[PDB]
Amino acid sequence: AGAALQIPFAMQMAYRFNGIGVTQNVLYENQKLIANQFNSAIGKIQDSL
Amino acid sequence: KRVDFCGKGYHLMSFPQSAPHGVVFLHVTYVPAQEKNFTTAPAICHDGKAHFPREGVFVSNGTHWFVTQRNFYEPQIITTDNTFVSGNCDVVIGIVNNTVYDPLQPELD
Ligand SMILES: *[C@@H]1O[C@H](CO)[C@@H](O[C@@H]2O[C@H](CO)[C@@H](O)[C@H](O)[C@H]2NC(C)=O)[C@H](O)[C@H]1NC(C)=O
Ligand SMILES: *[C@@H]1O[C@H](CO)[C@@H](O[C@@H]2O[C@H](CO)[C@@H](O)[C@H](O)[C@H]2NC(C)=O)[C@H](O)[C@H]1NC(C)=O
Ligand SMILES: *[C@@H]1O[C@H](CO)[C@@H](O[C@@H]2O[C@H](CO)[C@@H](O)[C@H](O)[C@H]2NC(C)=O)[C@H](O)[C@H]1NC(C)=O
Ligand SMILES: *[C@@H]1O[C@H](CO)[C@@H](O[C@@H]2O[C@H](CO)[C@@H](O)[C@H](O)[C@H]2NC(C)=O)[C@H](O)[C@H]1NC(C)=O
Ligand SMILES: *[C@@H]1O[C@H](CO)[C@@H](O)[C@H](O)[C@H]1NC(C)=O
Repeated sequence: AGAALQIPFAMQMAYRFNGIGVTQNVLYENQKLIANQFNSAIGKIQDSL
Repeated sequence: KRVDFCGKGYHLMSFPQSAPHGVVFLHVTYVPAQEKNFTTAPAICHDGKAHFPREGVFVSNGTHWFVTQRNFYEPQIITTDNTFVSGNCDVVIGIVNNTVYDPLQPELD
């Protein structure tokens, strides 16, 4: 939408949780589990491929 | 709100014009400009409680902390009407110490 403006990635993930109706404390208080789940989900794609 | 469906930027409004066998759309959009960098933090710890912005981000100009809206820089001081509380400050990665100002009790002298 213009020039790239940097933001830390967990803070971008919190904006995106807001965009679906969940408060952002739910992301910050679960950060490690959410990242573990994303990593297992990405590791399952290359296994199916 | 569909990205790039009505031009580049944040769609404000669009005007139609007729062409021969066709149509022309003049899209008016909003484009952000002249950014500055800041230090930032996800929450703020005060009295053993974690504070999150209601809307906006916590930013630091070098020595002081403010809340701003995310798309236009307009800094304000962090109060209990700017933020909400959840939990204690032991669980959030990158939490920062600052004071969150209450209006009522300095009204009550
Ligand atoms: C929410 O669901 C997750 C499942 O992804 C739970 O986390 C797992 O809990 C089991 C316990 O049976 C552990 O063995 C796993 O190692 C956990 N997974 C990860 C990625 O940490 C989590 O406990 C659930 N939360 C609640 C409150 O029920
Ligand atoms: C960050 O902004 C603050 C403004 O709040 C500057 O601090 C001073 O703060 C006092 C009381 O809050 C004001 O009376 C002053 O007018 C403010 N400015 C000055 C120049 O004294 C602070 O200087 C700013 N810091 C940086 C690094 O820009
Ligand atoms: C951002 O990354 C920096 C590393 O570049 C982290 O700084 C380190 O913090 C640890 C404490 O967890 C210290 O032991 C290291 O000495 C620091 N390294 C440097 C180079 O400063 C910083 O903590 C990270 N920020 C967050 C919020 O995790
Ligand atoms: C932010 O403020 C809290 C509140 O005091 C600090 O917590 C103290 O941390 C030190 C060192 O980690 C401990 O020795 C104290 O026992 C803690 N106090 C309490 C009341 O728990 C915290 O360290 C501060 N954060 C930073 C980065 O300085
Ligand atoms: C912000 O700082 C970075 C270096 O950390 C620099 O590359 C960038 O151009 C700066 N942008 C602005 C708007 O100051």
